[PDB]
Amino acid sequence: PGGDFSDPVTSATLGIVQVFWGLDKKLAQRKHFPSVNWLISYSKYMRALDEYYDKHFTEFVPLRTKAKEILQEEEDLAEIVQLVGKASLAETDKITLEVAKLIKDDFLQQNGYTPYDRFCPFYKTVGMLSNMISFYDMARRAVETTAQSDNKITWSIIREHMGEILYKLSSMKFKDPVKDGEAKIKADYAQLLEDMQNAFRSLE
Amino acid sequence: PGGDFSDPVTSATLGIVQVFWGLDKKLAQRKHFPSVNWLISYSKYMRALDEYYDKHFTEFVPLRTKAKEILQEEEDLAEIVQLVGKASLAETDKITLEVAKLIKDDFLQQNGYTPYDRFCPFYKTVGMLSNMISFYDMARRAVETTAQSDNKITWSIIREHMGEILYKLSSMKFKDPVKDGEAKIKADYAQLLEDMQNAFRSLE
Amino acid sequence: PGGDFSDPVTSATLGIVQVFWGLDKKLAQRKHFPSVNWLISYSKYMRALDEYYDKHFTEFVPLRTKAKEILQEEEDLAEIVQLVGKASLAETDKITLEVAKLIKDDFLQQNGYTPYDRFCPFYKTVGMLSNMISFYDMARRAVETTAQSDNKITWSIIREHMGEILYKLSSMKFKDPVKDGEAKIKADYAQLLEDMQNAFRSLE
Amino acid sequence: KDRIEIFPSRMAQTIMKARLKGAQTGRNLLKKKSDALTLRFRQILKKIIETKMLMGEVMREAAFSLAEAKFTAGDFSTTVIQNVNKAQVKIRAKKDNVAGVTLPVFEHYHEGTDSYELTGLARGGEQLAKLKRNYAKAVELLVELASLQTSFVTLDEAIKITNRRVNAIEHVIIPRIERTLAYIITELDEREREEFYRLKKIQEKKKIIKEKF
Amino acid sequence: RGKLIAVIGDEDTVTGFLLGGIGELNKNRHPNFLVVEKDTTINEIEDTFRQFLNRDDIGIILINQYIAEMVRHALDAHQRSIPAVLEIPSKEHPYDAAKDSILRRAKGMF
Repeated sequence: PGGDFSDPVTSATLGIVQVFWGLDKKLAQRKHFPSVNWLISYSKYMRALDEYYDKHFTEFVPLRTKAKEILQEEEDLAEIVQLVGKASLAETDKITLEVAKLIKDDFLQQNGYTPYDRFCPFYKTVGMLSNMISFYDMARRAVETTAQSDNKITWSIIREHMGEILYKLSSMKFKDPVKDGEAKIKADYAQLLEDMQNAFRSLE
Repeated sequence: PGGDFSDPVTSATLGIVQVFWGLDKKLAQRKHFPSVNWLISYSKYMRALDEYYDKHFTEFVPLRTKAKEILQEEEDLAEIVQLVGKASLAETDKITLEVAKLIKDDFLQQNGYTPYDRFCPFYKTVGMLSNMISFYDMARRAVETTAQSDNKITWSIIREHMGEILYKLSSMKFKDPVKDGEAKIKADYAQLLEDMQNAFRSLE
Repeated sequence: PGGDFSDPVTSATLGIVQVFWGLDKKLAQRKHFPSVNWLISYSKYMRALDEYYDKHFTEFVPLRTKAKEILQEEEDLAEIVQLVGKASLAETDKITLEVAKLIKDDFLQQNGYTPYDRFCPFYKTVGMLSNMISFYDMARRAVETTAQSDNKITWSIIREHMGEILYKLSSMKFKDPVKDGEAKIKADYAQLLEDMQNAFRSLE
Repeated sequence: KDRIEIFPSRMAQTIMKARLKGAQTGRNLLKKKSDALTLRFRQILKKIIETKMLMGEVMREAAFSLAEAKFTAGDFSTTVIQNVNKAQVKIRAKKDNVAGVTLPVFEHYHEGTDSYELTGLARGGEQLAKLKRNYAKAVELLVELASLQTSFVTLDEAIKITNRRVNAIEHVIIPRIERTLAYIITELDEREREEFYRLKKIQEKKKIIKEKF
Repeated sequence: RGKLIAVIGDEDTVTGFLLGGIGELNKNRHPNFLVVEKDTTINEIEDTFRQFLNRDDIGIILINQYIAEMVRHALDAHQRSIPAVLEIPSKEHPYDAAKDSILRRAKGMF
């Protein structure tokens, strides 16, 4: 009654249920379907499904761990950057913030009624997260390595160099797996990954 | 209870009532009587009074709306003139501040221990406000024209040329209608208006 | 319950008990045993002991009032020095802060395991406070004397010239009653007082 | 976010009131600091403008002294350009403590060396000596002005950051604490009224059983 | 005692100030001034200016108004209190108050 989580019904539910998907009215104000919170939600079946997921995919655990770390880092830095003014930031911190708002805009947001977005299978989610994690690793590595030698790669510089590829990352969602075949999507994402590597190597 | 506007009773009374005359202690400390806030006070009966005002005066409503706008704009500009130092601004803004001050010191105040300032006739108030706002209108138009045409007139020039007129505006409140006739007061005010018109014309 | 005054039993007890010796959770966390609050605790028996003091010691009351004043001043200036970066430390502020910190870290704490801290005689406390307050007062007198005439004295030269005196004052805490007798400890304190006087006269 | 995550209680109210009071005191201290720095900013800006309008006319005087010297003696630009070995004017570091911070300024000093005392010995050097005096005065005034301008930039930055902290505190911390305190008050009232209902019910039941007899 | 002012300007102004008692051959055998004649390139002017900025021991630099305006983007690109730069008047270019970087910091405060 009012969104406060201290009421008896919720308190009883917490001690019984094992999967908890807490929602947030602020995202709902922002029209961010689904308005999951992804800081208080938890699942007690993480290790239960490791054997199943490793029987099939096996490229998921680094993605999950890195994603949780990235979101935690951004959430920790949100208050300090708010207080200072979002100016005194190291290159690694800037990279983390940039990829964080990207992954929010690209993976968290979702609408279940746009035709291409009515359904999204697990292989496609894994592929998208893998592409984003590859972006993060490559960009962080590039800026980190070049931070010490010469011609330090700035966020503005990489953004200028491959702003279009960022739009491609934005428009990955427009697939509609009902119509277009799985192999076509996999090939397109592989080609995109190769293009991303080439764009990075252009300035490397 | 201590000025907290959060009582159930006070909130409900605010909901029911239509007029509100906010009262302060700070002004009584500042040596200004009567104590009105001019910003948290409000009236909702103006729509009904339009008929009576149109039937008798036909200027009170525009003049009051102009006065309210000027007072609110001066309250808005008090902060900018605080950050500039109250020693440099555009002439139009300066004259706006000056008329807001004028309205403060000779219109929005009344002394209860002065025998002749314990009762101001409504027509006398209307005449005073019309005189003041006509003076301001002519000053503003003169400055705005001369800003682009030739010999931009500054408020220093205006005040020095017209210091006797500001003296007469300040002394307008000492009329004492109890002993002094209504027609005599109207004739005096009209003569003052004609003198102001001729002075403005000689200025430009 | 919860380290607070919300408890009606606690309120009733405070309304009746003469001497309240409230404890402070923050210093208890700091492990500055004993955890006495020194800001909310009170003793309404000071005035009763005036006759006994004036009969037997005749010097404790001035020293005690001065000690309480210096502690209160440091407590009040704590937030002021906290919120200014500890850079605008006036000379009197530095004198007060250093003296009160020494009194709070050395003269207001004891460990019950050691044999030299399981009981402090009243004359032992009198001597400790007398010596420390004499040091404070003479330093303040020197600083204020030199400030008006010439070459205002800071605490750096005082540390340089009375470094030995400060270590002697801090080691006054470890003059064991078990080993040294009453005469031995009093003579020790008197000799340290003489040495402080010698050093201060040398610098003066 | 919306309110500090604390379970409401009787002690919580006094804790949050103390926090609000401390925030208010910090606001007051930063506000006074900003006011003092701004007043000094006004004074230094006005002084810079004055010193500059005087620097212009003294520089014009020195330029005309140069023009006079170029006639009486002719031209010596190469003679003085291509023999520079040591400087005759020196600058030392200095700082002035205003409003709890340090304003860097510079100490103008006369170095006791000399490199152009004998130039134009026979052709003529009276105009050269007048030019010498004029440029010495000009150098003094320019060093003064440069010190003023350096301190001006530093003071402007200090004003900027103190107002930065002021606005941060004023527009974040206070409403959060107020909202938390209001929530605490509402929750306490809720618990109190529940207790009241429960006592009222038990009293009514006791009356009901008593009325049977 | 350890800081030496520097001057950049036309032959007349550099001559005047080098009389005024500045300029010194350091251990690497360089002056503390630049001669800007009609036959000078803006690029050379910026190169010398950047060299002077990298030389910490200068402290103060004096440039005349029209040269400060000739190179206005690169002069404004450097913000720092310690290496002060001052615009000064000249013969055919009297100083202009409406053009001064330090006064741009006090924007609108007139």
